[PDB]
Amino acid sequence: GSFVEMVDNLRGKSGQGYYVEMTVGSPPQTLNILVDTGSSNFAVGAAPHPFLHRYYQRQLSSTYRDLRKGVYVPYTGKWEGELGTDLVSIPHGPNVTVRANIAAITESDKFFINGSNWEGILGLAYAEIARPDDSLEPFFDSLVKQTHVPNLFSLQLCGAASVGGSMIIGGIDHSLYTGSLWYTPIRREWYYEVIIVRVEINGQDLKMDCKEYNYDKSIVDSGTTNLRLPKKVFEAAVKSIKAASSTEKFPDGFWLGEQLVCWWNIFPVISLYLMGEVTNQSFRITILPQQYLRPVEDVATSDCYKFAISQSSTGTVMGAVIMEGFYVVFDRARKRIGFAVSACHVHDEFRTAAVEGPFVTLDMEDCGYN
Ligand SMILES: C[C@@]1(c2cc(NC(=O)c3cnc(OCF)cn3)ccc2F)C[C@@H](C(F)(F)F)SC(N)=N1
Repeated sequence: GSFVEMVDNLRGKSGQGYYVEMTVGSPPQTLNILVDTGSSNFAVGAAPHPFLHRYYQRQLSSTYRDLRKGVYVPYTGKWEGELGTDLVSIPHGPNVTVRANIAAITESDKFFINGSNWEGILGLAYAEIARPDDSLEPFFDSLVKQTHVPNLFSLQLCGAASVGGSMIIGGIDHSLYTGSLWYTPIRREWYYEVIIVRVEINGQDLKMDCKEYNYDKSIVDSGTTNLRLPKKVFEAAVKSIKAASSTEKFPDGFWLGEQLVCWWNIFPVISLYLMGEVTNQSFRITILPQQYLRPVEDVATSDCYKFAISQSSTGTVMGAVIMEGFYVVFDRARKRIGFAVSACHVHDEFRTAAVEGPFVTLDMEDCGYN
């Protein structure tokens, strides 16, 4: 209900993600760690990459144990490291110390951000996508196995430049949201996979076969900035967003994220309906242009914004563009994810982000890709 010591334990800069302070080893080494519900490894800088403020020094730790195994993790950047275990704690988190797997990062490319204040990543998703395989127990799994911390965590990510928010570990803080929580099932415990059953732009249904909304999956990912949509869905959404915002024209490159525009009510709300807890029942989460038109503050050659909805080949990714609207409860114990209106979300006098239900939606199981 109330975890005041964990409130406001997240920091970041716009476009660089949200991080939490952790300690690794004995005596404790303080590191800032990106909170990532889209991956499953605890991986920290362990060598003096010039972009890093701090890094894990295994030689200074008496509780370090070598697993004598390496791991190589390419993405569409990359990183490589050495697997071990050590004692891990979260200063503005529950009062516990856990022995966790750590990938000591020894080489990387396009992974760390030049100018950011974090030097590792906390993968909070499930073992099935852990590298090199599902035998490497993710951090949160170790946390639950070794303590009486309940098997859930919740995230309030606050946008718009410093950002902040809260990671409530083992519970929910009711001051972080307004109205009620609405829950969608976690379809499979790998990513935080969910099913989208309907899409509306300013209340107008896109009218697509709902399978296309989830081709080939839909996930909830704090480690991605954009709302990413499958190519066909993105196509249809931009078309509809263009129509709704017709009073001004804009170049095609802007909608494709290939150029910024410099200059809210011009733009429509976007609603995703998610599978509910009950047969034939759904609910709707709604975001504003405040969430999906993101300011780009680092423009030396210019008040510019990037269109932060983009096309994807890996499915829908509900990134920061979605999560900044909402308090999001990752209720692992019950295989579900709760959304509520965030008490910190950016909005105006006319429109607010919303979570509403129940709605009647048939054939919701058919929306999943197999
Ligand atoms: C592990 C990986 C990854 C994420 C990031 N994330 C950011 O830099 C970032 C920036 N801003 C954000 O919000 C706005 F503030 C959020 N997150 C960086 C490196 C990285 F490796 C992999 C990423 C993937 F796309 F390569 F798969 S996605 C993914 N889920 N995890």
